[PDB]
Amino acid sequence: ILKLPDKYRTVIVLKYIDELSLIEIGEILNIPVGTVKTRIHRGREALRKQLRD
DNA sequence: TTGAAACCTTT
DNA sequence: AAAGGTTTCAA
Repeated sequence: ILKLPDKYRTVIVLKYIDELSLIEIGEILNIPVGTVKTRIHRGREALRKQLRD
Protein backbone atom coordinates (compact mmCIF):
# COMPACT_ATOMS: atom_id res chain seq x y z
CA ILE A 1 0.00 0.00 0.00
CA LEU A 2 3.05 2.25 0.22
CA LYS A 3 6.12 3.14 -1.85
CA LEU A 4 8.97 4.49 0.30
CA PRO A 5 12.77 4.28 -0.07
CA ASP A 6 13.89 1.29 -2.12
CA LYS A 7 15.93 -0.03 0.81
CA TYR A 8 13.06 -0.22 3.30
CA ARG A 9 10.54 -1.88 1.01
CA THR A 10 12.71 -4.60 -0.47
CA VAL A 11 13.15 -6.47 2.85
CA ILE A 12 9.50 -6.23 3.95
CA VAL A 13 8.46 -7.70 0.57
CA LEU A 14 11.16 -10.37 0.96
CA LYS A 15 10.42 -11.57 4.51
CA TYR A 16 6.69 -11.21 4.78
CA ILE A 17 5.55 -12.44 1.35
CA ASP A 18 7.79 -15.48 0.67
CA GLU A 19 8.36 -15.91 4.44
CA LEU A 20 12.00 -15.13 3.76
CA SER A 21 14.07 -15.71 6.91
CA LEU A 22 16.52 -13.09 8.11
CA ILE A 23 19.55 -15.21 7.32
CA GLU A 24 17.83 -15.94 3.99
CA ILE A 25 17.29 -12.25 3.22
CA GLY A 26 20.92 -11.76 4.23
CA GLU A 27 22.85 -14.64 2.63
CA ILE A 28 20.85 -14.22 -0.58
CA LEU A 29 21.19 -10.41 -0.65
CA ASN A 30 24.71 -10.98 0.73
CA ILE A 31 24.20 -8.51 3.59
CA PRO A 32 24.48 -8.83 7.38
CA VAL A 33 21.45 -10.07 9.35
CA GLY A 34 21.50 -7.13 11.73
CA THR A 35 21.09 -4.95 8.66
CA VAL A 36 18.08 -7.03 7.62
CA LYS A 37 16.64 -6.32 11.05
CA THR A 38 17.14 -2.58 10.72
CA ARG A 39 15.76 -2.43 7.17
CA ILE A 40 12.72 -4.37 8.33
CA HIS A 41 12.15 -2.24 11.40
CA ARG A 42 12.26 0.95 9.39
CA GLY A 43 10.17 -0.42 6.51
CA ARG A 44 7.53 -1.12 9.12
CA GLU A 45 7.60 2.23 10.93
CA ALA A 46 7.58 4.00 7.57
CA LEU A 47 4.50 2.03 6.51
CA ARG A 48 2.85 2.95 9.84
CA LYS A 49 3.47 6.69 9.39
CA GLN A 50 2.48 6.64 5.72
CA LEU A 51 -0.53 4.38 6.22
CA ARG A 52 -2.46 7.47 7.30
CA ASP A 53 -3.19 9.19 3.94
C1' DT B 1 20.01 9.27 9.29
C1' DT B 2 22.49 4.62 7.57
C1' DG B 3 24.71 0.15 8.75
C1' DA B 4 25.28 -2.90 12.11
C1' DA B 5 26.07 -5.23 16.50
C1' DA B 6 24.04 -5.50 21.16
C1' DC B 7 20.44 -6.55 23.37
C1' DC B 8 15.65 -8.03 24.82
C1' DT B 9 11.39 -10.96 23.49
C1' DT B 10 8.96 -14.27 20.99
C1' DT B 11 8.63 -18.75 18.99
C1' DA C 1 18.41 -22.40 21.87
C1' DA C 2 17.53 -19.85 17.54
C1' DA C 3 14.77 -16.35 15.00
C1' DG C 4 12.62 -12.30 15.45
C1' DG C 5 12.42 -7.36 16.95
C1' DT C 6 14.45 -3.31 19.36
C1' DT C 7 17.52 0.09 21.06
C1' DT C 8 21.82 2.23 20.40
C1' DC C 9 26.51 3.89 17.92
C1' DA C 10 29.68 5.22 14.66
C1' DA C 11 30.42 6.97 10.07
